[PDB]
Amino acid sequence: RSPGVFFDSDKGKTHSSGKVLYNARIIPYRGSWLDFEFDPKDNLFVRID
DNA sequence: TACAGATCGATTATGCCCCAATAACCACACTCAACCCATGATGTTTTTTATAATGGGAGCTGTCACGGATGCA
Repeated sequence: RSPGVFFDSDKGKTHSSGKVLYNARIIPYRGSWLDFEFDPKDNLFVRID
């Protein structure tokens, strides 16, 4: 997978609602990784590694 | 005149003293280990060092996706 920024989605992970949870992803060539995530309550969350 | 026997003289038997090997039984012996006791060379362990030194992450891990509990807040 090439270094850069990629965006993804979820297809039925949250069975309670069935919403689509988009997320962003930063993967450098070397170094720590950065992720941006949504929630069913529509809130932004981050994750490192 | 025809027909008999009769003793010299030879192969066969049977046994054993020796004896030229036969075997067990007893006598004395050197050489080669085996273990030990040192001498010493090699090995192994302990001790100390006084300018000053005062908080790593070591390479993460790279990302699957079910279910069943589960411990909370």
